[PDB]
Amino acid sequence: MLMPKKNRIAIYELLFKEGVMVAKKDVHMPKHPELADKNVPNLHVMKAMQSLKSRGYVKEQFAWRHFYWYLTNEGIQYLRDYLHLPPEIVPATLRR
Amino acid sequence: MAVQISKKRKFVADGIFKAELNEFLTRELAEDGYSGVEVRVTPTRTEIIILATRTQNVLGEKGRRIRELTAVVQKRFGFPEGSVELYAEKVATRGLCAIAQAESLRYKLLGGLA
Amino acid sequence: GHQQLYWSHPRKFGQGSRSCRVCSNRHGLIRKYGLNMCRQCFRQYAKDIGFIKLD
Amino acid sequence: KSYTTPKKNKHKRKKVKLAVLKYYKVDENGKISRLRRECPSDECGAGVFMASHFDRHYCGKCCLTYCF
Amino acid sequence: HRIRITLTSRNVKSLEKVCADLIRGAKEKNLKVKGPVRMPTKTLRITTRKTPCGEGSKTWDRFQMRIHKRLIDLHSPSEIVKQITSISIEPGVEVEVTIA
RNA sequence: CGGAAGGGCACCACCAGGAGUGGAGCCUGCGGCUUAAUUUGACCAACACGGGAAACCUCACCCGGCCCGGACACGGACAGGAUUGACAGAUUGAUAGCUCUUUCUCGAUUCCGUGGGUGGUGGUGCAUGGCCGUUCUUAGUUGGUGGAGCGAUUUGUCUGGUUAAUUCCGAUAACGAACGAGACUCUGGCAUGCUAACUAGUUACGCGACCCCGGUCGGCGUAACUUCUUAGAGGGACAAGUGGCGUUCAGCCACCCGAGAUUGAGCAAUAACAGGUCUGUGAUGCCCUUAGAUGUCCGGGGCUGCACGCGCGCUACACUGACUGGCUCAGCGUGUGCCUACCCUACGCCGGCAGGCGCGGGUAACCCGUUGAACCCCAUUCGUGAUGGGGAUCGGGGAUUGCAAUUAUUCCCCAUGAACGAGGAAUUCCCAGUAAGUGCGGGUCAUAAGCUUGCGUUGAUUAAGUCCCUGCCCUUUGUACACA
Ligand SMILES: [Mg+2]
Ligand SMILES: [Mg+2]
Ligand SMILES: [Mg+2]
Ligand SMILES: [Mg+2]
Ligand SMILES: [Mg+2]
Ligand SMILES: [Mg+2]
Ligand SMILES: [Mg+2]
Ligand SMILES: [Mg+2]
Ligand SMILES: [Mg+2]
Ligand SMILES: [Mg+2]
Ligand SMILES: [Mg+2]
Ligand SMILES: [Mg+2]
Ligand SMILES: [Mg+2]
Ligand SMILES: [Mg+2]
Ligand SMILES: [Mg+2]
Ligand SMILES: [Mg+2]
Ligand SMILES: [Mg+2]
Ligand SMILES: [Zn+2]
Ligand SMILES: [Zn+2]
Repeated sequence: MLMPKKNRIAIYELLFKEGVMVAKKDVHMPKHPELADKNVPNLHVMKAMQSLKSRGYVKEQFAWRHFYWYLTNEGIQYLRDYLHLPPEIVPATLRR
Repeated sequence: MAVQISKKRKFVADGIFKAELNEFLTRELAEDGYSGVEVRVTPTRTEIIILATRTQNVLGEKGRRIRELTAVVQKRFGFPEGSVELYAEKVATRGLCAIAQAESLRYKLLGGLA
Repeated sequence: GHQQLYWSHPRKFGQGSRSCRVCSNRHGLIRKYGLNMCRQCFRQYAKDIGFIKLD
Repeated sequence: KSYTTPKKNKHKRKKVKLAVLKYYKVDENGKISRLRRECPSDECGAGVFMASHFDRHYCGKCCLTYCF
Repeated sequence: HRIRITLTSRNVKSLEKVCADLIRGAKEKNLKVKGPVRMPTKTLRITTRKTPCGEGSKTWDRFQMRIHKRLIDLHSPSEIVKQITSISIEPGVEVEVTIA
C-alpha cells in the first residue's frame, strides 16, 4: 500500500488509544467511520492491519460484515517501540 | 429518537442486533464454552450478559478481554462510551447446554479423539 | 483520472446498490422492515430474530 | 492462454541523476537566482518549483498551466 | 401531569405482568388510572421459499412476529412514575413514558 | 415385484360433476437454431423454478482498457533519491499521464527477483457440512430381558371387532418401554358475564344546518356505558344426554339441546436418494487460475436474438353481454430506511390524460383512511354481422423514473383492428364459504404484477361412495428378482 505515513501512524494511534479496533469489510468506503477528524480510507485501514496481522502482531476475527482486530502483546511491543513511546502509557483496555 | 424509528422495524432491528451479537460471540468464544447472551436495556445504559462456562477465561488475565470486547461492541455498534456493559456469568448445569456440548465435541474431534 | 474512474459508476439503486447484511450477496434480499439480508440467511437467523412459525 | 497481439509495456519512470540541481543557479559567492518559476499556490508559498516544459510553464502539485 | 406509559413487547404474558404490576403500583401510591387499553397486535409476516436452491416442491415458510402494545394513563407528578418505572420490568418489554 | 388372493385408504385416484388446460393472441420459462456472447443450475420429484419482473449494477458470458486490493519473509538496487501522482499535445472511448514526448512533485510507506499468501457467481453436489425436496400424508419404526432357530432372522409389532391412525377393546411366549399418530401451538366460531379504553366507539344531552312535535347529519362539545371495535383472563363440547346397532367392550348411526356434534394450518419418527444447492455465505476438502488474472473496476454489448417443439399463465370467442351514466358495500396489510442516496399521502391550484406546482398529516388503532375497490345492483344505447365482441400488431405525438430507454422500461392521447365462432389425441385442480368470478395489499421496486404470497368480496352444480384406472398401507402366497 502506498499509504500516507501520516494516516498509518494515525491508525496506529487509534489502535493504541482505543486498545482494539473494528472496521467494515468495505474497500469502497468513501471515508473510514471510526474517525471523523482525519482523512483515511477504510481500504487503507483494512490493508494496513492485514499487513499488521500477516507477521503476527494483531489477531483477526470476522463476523457478518465487520473485521475485528485485537492487539496482542508482541503487537504492543512493536507498536510502542515503533511509535517511540515510553512504557508508562498503556491502552484503554489495560487501564482499570 | 430524533430520527424517530418506528416500532415495527425497531423490534426487528434489535432482534437482528441480538442475532449478530450472538453470532459474533459464537465466532470468538467458541473455544471457551460460550453458551449464549441475554440483552436487557435500561435508560442511559444497557446490561448485556454473556453466559458461558469458563468464566475465568472469558475474563482473562485481570479482566483484559472483557474490557477489550466492550470496546469492540461499543466501536462496532456505535454505542456511546460507558453506555453498555458486558457482564460474564457461569452456566448453571453445564451439561445440558447443547451449544457448549457441541463445542466440546468439536474440540475433542479437533484434538484428535476418535 | 483513475481517482475519478475506479468507483465512478453510481450505486444509487438496483441489485448491486443493496447487498446482503451478512454475505455481500445481491440475490434474494428481503428489504421489508429493513432486514436487508438474503432469504437463506434470514431463515437461518429467523428464530433468533423473533420470527417464530406459529402457523 | 495465448494472445498474439502484443501487450502494453509499463511506463518506466525515467531515472535521472540529481535533477534537484537544475532548479537554482550557483555563483561562488552569495548570488543565487532560480531557474524555475515559483508558485502563487495557496498550499505552497515559495517551496516547490514549476516546470519549463517543451514550450510553456506548468506546476504539478497545484497543477497550474501558465500559457503564452 | 397527564403522564402516559406505553408498554410494547413481542411477549404477551410478560407484558401483562408488567402492566398489572404498574396498576397495583399506582394504586399503592394512591392515584387514579385510566386502564390498560389494548391497541391491536401488529403482525410482521414473512413468507419465503424454504429451499436455498430453486428446485423442490414450491413450499413456503410462514414466519410471524406479534407485537403487543398497551397504554396506561396517570394523573400524577413525575418522580413518582419515574421511580415506579425504575423498578419491576421484564427484559422483553419496552417502556416509553411521555409527559404531555 | 406379481396382468395372485384377502382386507382397508387418497379428488397429488376414480364415479356424479364443476372450472378448465390442450385450439387463438400475448406474457414468461425450457429445448433447438443462431451468435463475439445470445453464460449457467434443474429436464411426478425440471420447465411464472433459482425468490431469476436482468436498460447500468446484478453479470458469472463477449469485445477493449485501467488498477493491485501480490500480505509476509529472504536477497537485491536506494535518499548522490527506492519510487506515487501529473495540465498540455498526440494516440484513445473515457480529462484511464493507459502509452509517446517534454519534464514537475511525492519521500521510505514502496518497486525488482525467489518462496509464500490472497481473491475467485472458476470446476467437482459423484469429496462435503448446513438447508430444503422426495420416498411418504400414509401409519409406520426401534431397543432391554424372556421364547423359537445352527443361522440370516423372528416373537413383542396379533386371529377378530373398531377407528383418521401399530387408535383402542381384546387375545397372548411374551412383559415392560421409546419415537411417530394423538397430545401440543396459532387460527377460526360463541359469550349483552369479567377487565377496561380522547390513538375505537355507542346511547343520551346541549348548541348548529335543513324539511312540512318529529326526521336527517361520518356537524360541533360534555354525562353515563363497552353491545358493536380492540385484546386479555376465564369459560365453552366431552360422543356429554337420549334412541337404536355392537361381545353390549372398543366404538358407529340418528336426534333434542346447542355458537359449534369432522374449521384451517404449523410441528411431524426409523431408514434412505449418490434428488438440488460449491451461483446464499468469511461453511468447505482437493484441483485450477493468480498481474497479458478466472481477482476487482470502468465503457459497450448479451442474458430478450426466431424456419420450430413443449410447459405455467392472462385476455377472449360476447346479449347471463359490451358501452355510458347512476347507486352502494371489505379484509389483509404497508408507509420517511445504519451504509442506503429511494416512504405513504390528504388538501388547494394548472393540464383531456399521463402528470406538474405549492402549503399540510403520518415513524402510525391518530395521517392517507370511515381505506367511498371491483364483479354486483339500477337506468340507457347497441342487435347476432369478426359486430359497439376481442384488442394483438403498428404509425405519430405527451409525461414520469434514471446517469443514460435505442432492441419501443412504465404510463397517457388519437389512429391501426389480426387470429379467435367454446377448441383433436390427451390432461389438471376440486368437494362448503369449497370451485369459480371479482378486485385490493406484501415481496420484487429508482421506474414495476400477465408472477407469487396473502386478503376479502358474490358464491353454487354435484358427492357422504368405490377399489374400476393411477397409486399407498397391512396379512397370506409365488419368485430363477436383490444396481430389486
Ligand atoms: Mg373422500
Ligand atoms: Mg372426471
Ligand atoms: Mg399449446
Ligand atoms: Mg394455448
Ligand atoms: Mg448488464
Ligand atoms: Mg459490467
Ligand atoms: Mg466464494
Ligand atoms: Mg447430491
Ligand atoms: Mg446427485
Ligand atoms: Mg492452468
Ligand atoms: Mg432469463
Ligand atoms: Mg373492446
Ligand atoms: Mg427490466
Ligand atoms: Mg371490431
Ligand atoms: Mg392426475
Ligand atoms: Mg418471479
Ligand atoms: Mg409358481
Ligand atoms: Zn446472507
Ligand atoms: Zn503551486
